[PDB]
Amino acid sequence: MIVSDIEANALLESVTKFHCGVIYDYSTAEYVSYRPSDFGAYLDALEAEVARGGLIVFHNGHKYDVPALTKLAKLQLNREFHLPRENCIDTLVLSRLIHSNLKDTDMGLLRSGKLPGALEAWGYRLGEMKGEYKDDFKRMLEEQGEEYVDGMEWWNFNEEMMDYNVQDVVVTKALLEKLLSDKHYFPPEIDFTDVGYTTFWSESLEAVDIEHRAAWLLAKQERNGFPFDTKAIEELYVELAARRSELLRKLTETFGSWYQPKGGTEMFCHPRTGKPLPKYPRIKTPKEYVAGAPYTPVEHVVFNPSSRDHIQKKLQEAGWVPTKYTDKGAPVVDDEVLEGVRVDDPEKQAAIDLIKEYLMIQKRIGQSAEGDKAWLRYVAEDGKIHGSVNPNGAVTGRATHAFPNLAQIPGVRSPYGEQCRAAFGAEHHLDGITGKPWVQAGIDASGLELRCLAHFMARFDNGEYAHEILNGDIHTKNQIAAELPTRDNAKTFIYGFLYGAGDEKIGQIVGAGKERGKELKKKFLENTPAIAALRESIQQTLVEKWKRRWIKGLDGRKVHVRSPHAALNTLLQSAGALICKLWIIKTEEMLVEKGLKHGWDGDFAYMAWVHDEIQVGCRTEEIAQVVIETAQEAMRWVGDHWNFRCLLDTEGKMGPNWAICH
Amino acid sequence: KIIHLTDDSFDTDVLKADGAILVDFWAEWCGPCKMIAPILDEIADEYQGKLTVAKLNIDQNPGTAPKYGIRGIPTLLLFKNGEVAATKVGALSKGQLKEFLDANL
DNA sequence: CCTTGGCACTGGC
DNA sequence: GCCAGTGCCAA
Ligand SMILES: Nc1nc2c(ncn2[C@H]2CC[C@@H](COP(=O)(O)OP(=O)(O)OP(=O)(O)O)O2)c(=O)[nH]1
Ligand SMILES: [Mg+2]
Ligand SMILES: [Mg+2]
Ligand SMILES: [Mg+2]
Repeated sequence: MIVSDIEANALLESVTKFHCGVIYDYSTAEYVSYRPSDFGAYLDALEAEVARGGLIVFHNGHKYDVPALTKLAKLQLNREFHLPRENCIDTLVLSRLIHSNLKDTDMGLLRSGKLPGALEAWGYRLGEMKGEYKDDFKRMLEEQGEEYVDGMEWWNFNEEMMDYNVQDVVVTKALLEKLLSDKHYFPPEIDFTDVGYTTFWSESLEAVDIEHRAAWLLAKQERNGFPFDTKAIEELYVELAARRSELLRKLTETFGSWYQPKGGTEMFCHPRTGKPLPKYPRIKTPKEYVAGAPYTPVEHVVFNPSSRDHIQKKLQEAGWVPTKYTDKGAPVVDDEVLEGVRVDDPEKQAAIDLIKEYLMIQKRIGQSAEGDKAWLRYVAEDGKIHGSVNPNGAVTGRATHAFPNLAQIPGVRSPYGEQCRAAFGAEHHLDGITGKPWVQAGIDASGLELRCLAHFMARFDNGEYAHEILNGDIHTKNQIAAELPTRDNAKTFIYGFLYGAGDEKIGQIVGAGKERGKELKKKFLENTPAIAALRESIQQTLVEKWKRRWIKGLDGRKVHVRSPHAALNTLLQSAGALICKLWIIKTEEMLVEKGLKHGWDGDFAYMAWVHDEIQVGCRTEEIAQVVIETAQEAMRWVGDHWNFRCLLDTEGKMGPNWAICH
Repeated sequence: KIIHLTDDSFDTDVLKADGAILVDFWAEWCGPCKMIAPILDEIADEYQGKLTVAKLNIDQNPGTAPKYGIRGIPTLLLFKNGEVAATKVGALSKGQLKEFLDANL
């Protein structure tokens, strides 16, 4: 076993130079540094470890170091370097599994202060090394009088960078040993720093194997990217902006501008008496003015439909009496209240609809083009959006997606959803050889969490629900039974209910009141009374205070329970997440053993994983048909693997893009 | 004896008046505005003949003030044949207004 | 007591 | 840039 780390001139997307690397070998107990001209020697050392059937440890190596070395080896040395997945270990992946209850800065990409809770120390330091190095580089240059530019600390190699490289491995070594000391994941009988790769995976908890495989697969998915239609979205932006300009024109026509105090520093005091008047706007007594003559500094403010204050001001000035307020001191101004607001003036009443439309218009504009994480700001030169994925970002074992979040794209059945969704598609990728557009294969797990519920309550009802659940579609069967307008509304209803929503909450979901809420709650809870027995057993197991805070996951991991009322959600959402995680891993592995190659220079390419669904680009329709069939086989395999009491299924769709494949 | 202006009456009542008009741009929520109000009520009587005092509430009439770049209230604008002859911001005293008017009249 | 998450937009310091 | 408050978007 060896622990290593590299320093290079840029992020993976544009890295072109290896600066230095460090290797700590457990067999010699020494550190060895490699400078820019020692790249070949560094690479040799890593392969030597692989040749012994050993292990290589990196902190974020799956996403950066490993792929970076492959890219750089070819560019600088004209060498094929490909470390096998089975010989690699990632302390960041391990930390995210073991310390699943805690957040992290995603290697310095996230603001440390905006994150809730505590942060693991060693990992925190590793995530701050780059910014910390930039601080050391900047001051060293300002001491010598030289000027700092853009991000020049990474252009060339220097001994300060080399030092931070050695510190990375010492800290990574420390984090590794801290992780291996967890008896729940690693048996005390075995010294995991003294075993071959095969022993490392076989002796450790199943979760350790699944997390590294998931991270290795998802790193590939990021590198693949999701073919995006820039032109279509740019045209959509022009259409949305035109509608925004018009809505703003009509709205400012109806709701005029006004003045408000701004800039006042001085306290206004009663002239007659003398007591300070804290309610009056702050004044300004000058030195067009006259020394001693007070005045209220004011600003002119134009109506802004994106503000919730201006709308509140204008609507109340028109007669609206707010019913619901926020815990601070502000009336609730959301789409629910706006839809119910009633004034007298017909023009202002009509303006409320323009406001509701404007808010949505802005929502689409911000996500697609103007926001900081907008799609148009994230498209790479290859015409693809390489969204990030934290494989085990959620406490339940689910993944998180960001930069941008490809798991929150507007659904095809929402305003402008078809245009948004159509822009993400395999059709937008033209084959490197033939130039023909690829085909898309979208597969989604059928009624996931409800089947997880069927599994867990099988000890109470003897698999009765598990049999009833596959009597046609569960959501379409519930929709009709509950008298709901859509199947999507049945989904939000059933999960809202299952996870403890109050009567009023269930009413809001279905578009009714607390009365209908109670009816629906007892109607569904009486049909499957084992839900109550399941909830109770969970409580007796977790609460006494806390008898035990975590739940044992399907792969053996500890799944932190945050609150007693969200314990069933922790159990079910974790089961679905781990099932889906093993599912995407098995699917790709089956495809590969069928001769299929993963990559744009191959046969298929993972473009996105959205909880229980995958969108895969396929070179041909024939290949897409197989990806869809293989995904169904992999799901049935997963179910048999963990001896599920409910049959797991998927639904596949072939098409040119996301609007058609989901 | 004050002429209470509106956005729609401003053009004629002020810009076409042919004489001296002192327009007070004010707001009910301003401390200094409430102070200079009673002072104006007297200046209208004393200067009745050589000047006219007018008041425009910026809340009820939001269109006029922006055209004159109002950055503070009360704003005293002395109009002479549709042209701004002198501008003074703040709650001046009876004496300060008296000076200002006589000097610009 | 819906839960897990990302992220846009206003408005204060 | 940071931050608190509010809300919407998806699974
Ligand atoms: N708490 C909660 N979980 C939800 C909600 N919507 C979805 N989930 C969870 C449970 C199902 C899982 C995946 O979402 P899907 O929309 O695929 O749900 P599904 O039940 O598998 O349906 P389908 O057969 O249509 O794919 O995410 C919701 O509104 N609340
Ligand atoms: Mg590193
Ligand atoms: Mg599903
Ligand atoms: Mg889904």
